[PDB]
Parts: sequence; structure tokens; C-alpha cells
Amino acid sequence: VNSFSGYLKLTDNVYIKNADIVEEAKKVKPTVVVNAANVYLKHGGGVAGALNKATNNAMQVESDDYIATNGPLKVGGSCVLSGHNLAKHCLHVVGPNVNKGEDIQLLKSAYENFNQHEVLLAPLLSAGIFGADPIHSLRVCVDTVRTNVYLAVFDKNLYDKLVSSFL
Ligand SMILES: FC(F)c1cccc(CSc2ncnc3[nH]cnc23)c1
Repeated sequence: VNSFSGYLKLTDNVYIKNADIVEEAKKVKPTVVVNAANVYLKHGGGVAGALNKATNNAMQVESDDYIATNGPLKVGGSCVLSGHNLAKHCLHVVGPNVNKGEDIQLLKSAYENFNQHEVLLAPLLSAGIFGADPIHSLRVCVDTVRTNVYLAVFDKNLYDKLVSSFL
């Protein structure tokens, strides 16, 4: 039993809700919140900009030190950093950005990072400003993630489409 509330169950391990991931994280304080990161951990917009704003820029300060030490992530890769006031940990995951021409096949590799964590609150990778089809992202999530994932979808119209079209 966990503290996630109001989710629709899609499969044995995947759950979905129309919610602002920032507000959901602040309420649940999950062990892991997933950020829709880029390789530079520059949290300017989309989910990343919102999560970072909610940390009063502490996420960005920590991320800049991470990059200065380690260099950029790989597309499809991840790193674990602090969750600040939102969660115990933040798993920064880089899905391919279609608006940069990145290989959509890397979306499966990106979701594989979730399997290193028993339970996660997450957005749909590569959706939103990353330019991929969210219906496809949900399919890859369900077919790749085996751990327990609670997906927050900000847009109510998109949420209803994802549910109604789910096979
Ligand atoms: F305007 C900003 F300052 C701000 C402040 C607080 C909350 C939010 C919404 S979070 C979000 N953004 C994008 N895609 C998503 N997919 C799931 N969640 C999200 C945005």
C-alpha cells in the first residue's frame, strides 16, 4: 500500500492521473520523482522548468555542479540527484527530443532507467515540448517499465485521450 490517490490503473504496474506533477510531488513526497531532463540538466521549461521553479532553483544549482563534475548525460540516460522539497530523490531522465532530431527508439532506453526504482512518480517521457506522441510514450512505458509507475498528465484533454485510446 502506498499514498498515491485517485489514479486509474492501466496495467499490473502502471497507473495514470490528470495532475500537475509539481503539486502531486508536494503532496505525496514520493521516494522518487522523475524529471523530463535534457543532457545538460538545464531546467528551463516544460516539466523540468516547473520542478526546478518549485525548488526555488536549488535543483538547477545542484545540477550545474553535477555537470561541472561529470559532463552531460546521454540521451536515454539518467542520474539520481536530490528531490529537494518535492521528493527524497529526483531521477533526471533524458528522453529523445524530437524537436532536436533525436532517435525515438531511444525512448525505450530512457524508460529502462525507471526499472532501477521500485516506485516512481513520473511524467510521460519525450511528451510535451520534447515533441513525441504521448500515446506512443505511454505504450513504450507500459511495455518497458516493470516497477510501479504513477504517471501524472498535466493536460486534462490529453489525459482523457490517453485513457480512451489505451489498448
Ligand atoms: F507555470 C509554471 F510555473 C508551473 C508551476 C507549477 C506547476 C506547473 C505544472 S507541471 C507540468 N508541466 C508540464 N508538463 C507536465 N506534465 C505533467 N506535469 C507537468 C507549472
